Amino acid sequence: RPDFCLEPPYTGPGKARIIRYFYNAKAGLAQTFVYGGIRAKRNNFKSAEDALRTCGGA
Repeated sequence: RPDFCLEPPYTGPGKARIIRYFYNAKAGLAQTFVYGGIRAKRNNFKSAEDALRTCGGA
């Protein structure tokens, strides 16, 4: 699994409030979180399906 998949979601320093997805490795599912609009970490997807294709495991 890529190493970023187990990291907590990162809102970042931006003031926006955009709904993104992170892979929740303990649930084995994607979950939504509020993203501030700049300086994303890599556990940050536009869709559940992208989070699972990247992070869901072989």
